[PDB]
Amino acid sequence: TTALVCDNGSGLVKAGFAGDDAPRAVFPSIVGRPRHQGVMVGMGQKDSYVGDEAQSKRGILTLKYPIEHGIITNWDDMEKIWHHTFYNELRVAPEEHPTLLTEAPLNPKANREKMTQIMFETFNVPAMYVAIQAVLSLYASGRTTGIVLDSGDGVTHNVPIYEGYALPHAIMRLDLAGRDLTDYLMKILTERGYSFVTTAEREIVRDIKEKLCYVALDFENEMATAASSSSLEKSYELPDGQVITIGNERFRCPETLFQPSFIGMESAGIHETTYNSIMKCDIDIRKDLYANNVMSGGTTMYPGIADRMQKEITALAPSTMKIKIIAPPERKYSVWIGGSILASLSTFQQMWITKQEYDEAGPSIVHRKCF
Amino acid sequence: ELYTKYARVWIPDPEEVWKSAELLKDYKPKVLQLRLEEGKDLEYCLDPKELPPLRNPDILVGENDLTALSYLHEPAVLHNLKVRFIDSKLIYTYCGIVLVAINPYEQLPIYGEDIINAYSGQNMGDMDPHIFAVAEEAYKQMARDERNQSIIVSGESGAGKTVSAKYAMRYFATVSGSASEANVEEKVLASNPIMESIGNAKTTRNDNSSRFGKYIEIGFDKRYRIIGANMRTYLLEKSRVVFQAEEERNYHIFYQLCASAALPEFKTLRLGNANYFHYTKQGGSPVIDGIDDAKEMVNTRQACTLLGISDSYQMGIFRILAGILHLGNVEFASRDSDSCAIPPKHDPLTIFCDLMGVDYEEMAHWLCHRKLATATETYIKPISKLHAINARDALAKHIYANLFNWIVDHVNKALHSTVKQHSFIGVLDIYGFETFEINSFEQFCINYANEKLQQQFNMHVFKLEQEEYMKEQIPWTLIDFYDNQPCINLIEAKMGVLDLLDEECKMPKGSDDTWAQKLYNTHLNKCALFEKPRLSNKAFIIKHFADKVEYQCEGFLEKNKDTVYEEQIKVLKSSKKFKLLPELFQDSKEHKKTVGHQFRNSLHLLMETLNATTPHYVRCIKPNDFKFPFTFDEKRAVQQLRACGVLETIRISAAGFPSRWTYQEFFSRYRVLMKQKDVLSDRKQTCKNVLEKLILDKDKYQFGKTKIFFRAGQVAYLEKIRADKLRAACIRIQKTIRGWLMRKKYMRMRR
Amino acid sequence: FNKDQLEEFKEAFELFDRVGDGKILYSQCGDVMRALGQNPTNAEVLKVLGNPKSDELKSRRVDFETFLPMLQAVAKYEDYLEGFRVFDGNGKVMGAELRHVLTTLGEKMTEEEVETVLAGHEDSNGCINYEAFLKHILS
Ligand SMILES: C/C1=C\[C@H](C)C[C@H](C)OC(=O)C[C@H](c2ccc(O)cc2)NC(=O)[C@@H](Cc2c(Br)[nH]c3ccccc23)N(C)C(=O)[C@H](C)NC(=O)[C@@H](C)C1
Ligand SMILES: Nc1ncnc2c1ncn2[C@@H]1O[C@H](COP(=O)(O)OP(=O)(O)O)[C@@H](O)[C@H]1O
Ligand SMILES: [Mg+2]
Repeated sequence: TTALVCDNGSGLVKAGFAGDDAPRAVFPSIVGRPRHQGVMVGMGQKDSYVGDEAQSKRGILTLKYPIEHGIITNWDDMEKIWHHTFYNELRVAPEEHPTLLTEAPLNPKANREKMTQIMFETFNVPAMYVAIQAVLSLYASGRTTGIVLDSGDGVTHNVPIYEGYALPHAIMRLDLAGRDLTDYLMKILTERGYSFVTTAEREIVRDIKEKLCYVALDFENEMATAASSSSLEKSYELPDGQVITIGNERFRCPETLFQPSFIGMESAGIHETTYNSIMKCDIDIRKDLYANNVMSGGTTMYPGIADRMQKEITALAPSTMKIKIIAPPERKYSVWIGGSILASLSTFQQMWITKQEYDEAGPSIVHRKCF
Repeated sequence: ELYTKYARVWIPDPEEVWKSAELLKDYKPKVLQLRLEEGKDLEYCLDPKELPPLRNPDILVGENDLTALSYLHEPAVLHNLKVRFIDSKLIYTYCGIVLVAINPYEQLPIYGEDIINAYSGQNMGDMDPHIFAVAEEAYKQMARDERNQSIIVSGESGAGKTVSAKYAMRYFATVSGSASEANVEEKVLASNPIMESIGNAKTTRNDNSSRFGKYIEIGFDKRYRIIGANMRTYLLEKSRVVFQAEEERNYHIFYQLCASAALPEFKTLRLGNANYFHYTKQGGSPVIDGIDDAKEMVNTRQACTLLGISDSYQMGIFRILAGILHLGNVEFASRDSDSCAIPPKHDPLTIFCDLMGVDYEEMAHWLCHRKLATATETYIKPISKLHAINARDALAKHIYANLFNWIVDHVNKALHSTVKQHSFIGVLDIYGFETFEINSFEQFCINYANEKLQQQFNMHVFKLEQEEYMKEQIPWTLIDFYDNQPCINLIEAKMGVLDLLDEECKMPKGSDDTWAQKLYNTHLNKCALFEKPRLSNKAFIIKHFADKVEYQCEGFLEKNKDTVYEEQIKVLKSSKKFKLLPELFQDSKEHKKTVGHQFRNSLHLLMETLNATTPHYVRCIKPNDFKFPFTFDEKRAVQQLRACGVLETIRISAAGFPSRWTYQEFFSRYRVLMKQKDVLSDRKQTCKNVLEKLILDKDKYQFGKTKIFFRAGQVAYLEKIRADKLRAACIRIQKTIRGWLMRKKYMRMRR
Repeated sequence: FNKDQLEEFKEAFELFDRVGDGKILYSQCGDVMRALGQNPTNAEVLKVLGNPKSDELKSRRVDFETFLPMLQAVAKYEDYLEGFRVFDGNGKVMGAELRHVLTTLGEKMTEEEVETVLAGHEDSNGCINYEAFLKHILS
């Protein structure tokens, strides 16, 4: 028997079997309920649409995301998204196969309890475990030592790790995201005279963000140059075939990660949380963290972001000390690839929460074994 | 007490492992008073409390079956074998169902056709042991009951497992009456130079060791004519293709090729000197003494021809092998830890690509990058230099192992024959326990395969004796059974040694000696049979069936990694230049399996095959390191008798009732000890009463229908009391006749 | 031993004196003991002689007076029957087998002693009535 490895994030869901090299199912994670009065008769009206269907239908539907930041906002919806994942997309019943589930570094314990409860009680999962994403990114990228930086929709977080020991007191959380980047991209697109209000159109904005945004290696030079010409400027095609043309704004969307005052958040940019996380740690290991610094999850896919972090950390950190950044092309998936490795390992087989251990102690048990 | 003056004992001697001694005065509870053959002066100390092994009486010594000896211990066995070999020139011997064989290097007449006929009807009890007696029993078993029968041979391959199998087939042929119909032995023996060329290597202790298990199924008709044969192979030691430790070589074929390289026949291949290539260089030992590799190559070709592999295919085979060699000389530069590149216009990759007809650009690209495919989107990713090296060596192993399976398929194509295989008898050639002063993953595999065969042997023996006791209407429950499942679970169970190796392969910055720490954490005191050597943290010791063996972590991960990047295969599979290379792959998860996992899977096939079948064993022994014909050396033979499990089998036999006598056979010999009132009209009840009076401990013997059994040593105790009482009677009568002579001399003076 | 016995024994002893010094050899002591009706084993003879060494056994000479304590010490059927039943079940014994065991086991004797004692006691099969042979050799 071989065990499912499945990652809920806000945004995508990756699921597949342990020991695969790449996930078997990838689809956006959406629930959609129709908002128009169905006029045709015999249409086949359906109570709700889950994942990729809703993204096809989206013009008709209103799209809600059941996970925001890291926190699961309502539980019937995920019960759907898991039902759909196991039964149709993997076509393997959750009684048959152990399961490994994934979370942000800091979340309300109530959700991890509810998650284990639904897994044992509703799906009758034989056993399961919950594993912190930055650990999996390390397994994914061949290292026992590094600082991990991960960002999806929802959470951005850092975890330093040194020869396999976490340093809990240095864990940082921050809520800059693919999502809040999209919302700011919309609000700045308003300044250029284009506007996207409805939920489905937000996903058009998100496709703009994926295709066209990029990070300025140096910010004021490119802002001046983009005022000086349209050489930067590029244009893109809405689903009806209208054209839109976007400006100096193009780099400004990913930039807010580096200067969260652009969204009015208070925390310093990711430079200063990365550095302050390193400095929070003990002073020998810092030499090894600066050498091994690893990036994970989709919000770090922006072209240029690696070289911008090398520049600005090398400014911020003490000089004469090697600073290197590791940004593998896989990185959008590496949390899954690390889950595949971890679940395949033999040692891990002790470490499942087996159903009896839940039956004895209720959902409280998850805190004891898992983290 | 068993010891007295004029008892005899073996003593430990370094000149040769055990030496005969005779006891001068009765022992009473710390020093023993002793004669050697020479000197005849000694003291020996019981050194708490030991006692020296006590020597069987000469009536037992020399008799055909080792179990018939009343004491069973290493000295007695080694002596009885030595006397049968030297004085009777009898090579074959028995230990229970096992047949032991010691090869001479002289040739013997005893396989002559007449003797075949003399065996052909008999049961093995009726005859001195000889290989035909096993072939005969297998034949009769297959006749009496419908089951198949298997014959299993073991021991370091210099011992002539080949000659034993050859004569087993000659017997099958001649008693079957298929000498006209069949060419089976002729083809089988024609095949051997191919297998010997692609399966054998020079190990640090022996030349022409064979690293694979070979199983040959002789098919019988419904009327028990020979149909033909089918060949299988198991347990091929792929790791040797890439890596060697000093004074080893890899498989002979590479050297037989390099020797011939100067011929026009191979001018295409641009072969060099045999140590030019990174796969053949590392052993430091290009040449085996006294083999001219070219002269072996010729015989290899002629055997291939005689098996109907054409001149077209043979040049394909050597083309591939040269490809593996040239592939070995590929070399990489690291540009950064995350990536590597091949130097421009790299010569050996150029030659390799032309040998395969796959373009330099294509494989220069795929050698240094691996491809992910997510469902939506592919990614193409650089790999570290170390991983590039791992991946190349993987590919070289995968190519070799497939070429081997291919040649064995064609040899089968020649052996195989149309008619329905009604039932079959199968003859199996496998190595025994391998232990050297340095032991490594290859030894670890060989010893685990032996631990499994030894288990299945132990269960078969226990079944036969649990049957015989119920045949004799004795309680079987008395018979104890000894189970090496606690070792096998240490090797192959989950979180065994193998599963922590296969885990440590994939864990990040997994490394040669931090594996060991996982071993020590898991087993060091929690398990029975696993031990750490005091001197070191790089090694561990397993209590195998026969002996302790230590292993060293120094090679384990680099030997154990195998992972093949799908597209590096895809490149070759596409090639158009010549036929064979697309033919090899012609048959998805296998590409991830480690060598230890493919070995465990190959071993389960072998065990599933043999468990279907009733075995009959053989053992082989190599009685001197130097090929002196009919010379026997105890320090070698003791080592091999330990390494073949023979000694530890006999030790298991010692536990209960090795020794058996039938009532009349016992009664005749012991009648000397019987008083007239004790003789009865009934033999059974007579011998019961005699034995109960002569031996007070009733736990030492058991009565059954025709056979009494004795725990080891009671028969010698009886022969002792028989000699003592007879000698006393003889001394009395002798002294009387000496007095009569004196009385006549006295009368002569008086007269 | 009384005076008459001592006189008869001394006369017999002097018959074994082959040198005229009134003495026998240690090696003759056994001969004298057997000639006087004793049937001692070689072990008993060596014990009463004091386990002599070869040299004094072959050349040291002792008179009757030194022999006498030894004779005294030496002096101080069903077993015989069982002893014969060892070699038995028609009451006969092969001459070859008795010869082999008497010349190869125990305190081995010469072939000539056995031939001398066995002369006239074996039948046409080469069998000896051992109860009769025993009575004869014990008289
Ligand atoms: C008015 C306040 C709190 C709330 C509205 C008061 C209500 C009453 O708290 C809840 O119980 C609701 C809920 C919640 C959700 C699920 C659950 O199983 C338990 C609670 N938690 C939330 O909405 C969290 C979610 C969250 C963000 Br993003 N990152 C985080 C990092 C770690 C943990 C959690 C989070 N959230 C948005 C806030 O706290 C905001 C920032 N808080 C405030 O502005 C201050 C002034 C206090
Ligand atoms: N090539 C890209 N360029 C910019 N943003 C991207 C790219 N690919 C994905 N994203 C954004 O990353 C976010 C999803 O990140 P991901 O790591 O997949 O989330 P999760 O970890 O929750 O699965 C979305 O905002 C998505 O639009
Ligand atoms: Mg994520």
